[PDB]
Amino acid sequence: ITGTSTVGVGRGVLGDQKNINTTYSTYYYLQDNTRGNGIFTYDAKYRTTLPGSLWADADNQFFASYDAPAVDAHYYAGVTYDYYKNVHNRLSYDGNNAAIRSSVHYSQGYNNAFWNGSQMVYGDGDGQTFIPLSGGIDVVAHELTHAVTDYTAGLIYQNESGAINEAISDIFGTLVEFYANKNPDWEIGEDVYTPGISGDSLRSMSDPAKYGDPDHYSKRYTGTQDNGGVHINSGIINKAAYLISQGGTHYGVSVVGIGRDKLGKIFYRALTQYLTPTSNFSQLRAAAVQSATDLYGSTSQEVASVKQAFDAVGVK
Ligand SMILES: [Ca+2]
Ligand SMILES: [Ca+2]
Ligand SMILES: [Ca+2]
Ligand SMILES: [Ca+2]
Ligand SMILES: [Zn+2]
Repeated sequence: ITGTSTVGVGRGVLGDQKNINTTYSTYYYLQDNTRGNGIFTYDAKYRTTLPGSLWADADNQFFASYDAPAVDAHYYAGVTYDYYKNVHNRLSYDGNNAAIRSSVHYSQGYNNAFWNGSQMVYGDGDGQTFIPLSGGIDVVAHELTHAVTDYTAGLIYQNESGAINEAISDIFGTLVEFYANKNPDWEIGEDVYTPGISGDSLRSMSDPAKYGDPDHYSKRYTGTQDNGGVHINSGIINKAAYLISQGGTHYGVSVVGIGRDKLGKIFYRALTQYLTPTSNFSQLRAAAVQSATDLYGSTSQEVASVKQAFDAVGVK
């Protein structure tokens, strides 16, 4: 809407207070005009019609329980926008400052969050498996990264290309979490998953096997469930990215870590310059090796480490 840019204050899903960019026109709307062509957050009102209503508030204060998921969806979209712009010189998900839209309170007891090809959508969870999913910065960044991928490599959401698609989202979700620097880790969704259970998460990049996901190509799922196991076989690529960054010895193969920033550069370059809709794991390895070569030279530690990592997870 047309209005004047203002700054509201509220509390997110985890009870933390934060400032949010709003727009004033009779009501204060969750519309951040400070980033690209805007970040807009909507209320789906427990229904499944999208996007729902642009979030409107009478007093620019967002401390109600019902406000929390909106506060976080709006704020974390901003953090993710900042990451891509500051770190990768990318303006929004399309590289041309596309408006970022999110709807919260999607359906009832909905234990998921997703990019639908046009916008972000967040369930509130059922309070047992999940609390409102926009509470997880890694979740927000994971799903916005699907938009980036759709505008770039366009990895088909099935089989190996789909698992790469998922891993890319886990990788950048995690790098955004580190960028925000609040309790960062190599786990996915820990902030909103199972409020009744401490120390768990949906997936682990450092040890995918913790939740029964493969950490080696020899253990890949080849059935038809989950679009050919896109959320399962992503563990193989997640483990490789973790190894590239942090190092380690995996099934007896040693990897020299090169750190998160260089991991981010290599994979962002792979995603935007080399990967295609049909890329498989072997082709991802080649793309990452070529990216690291472009960035650091063929004789670099960075290239050697990428090779070691993919070797360690059995991807040739
Ligand atoms: Ca209010
Ligand atoms: Ca964390
Ligand atoms: Ca995490
Ligand atoms: Ca938990
Ligand atoms: Zn996903």
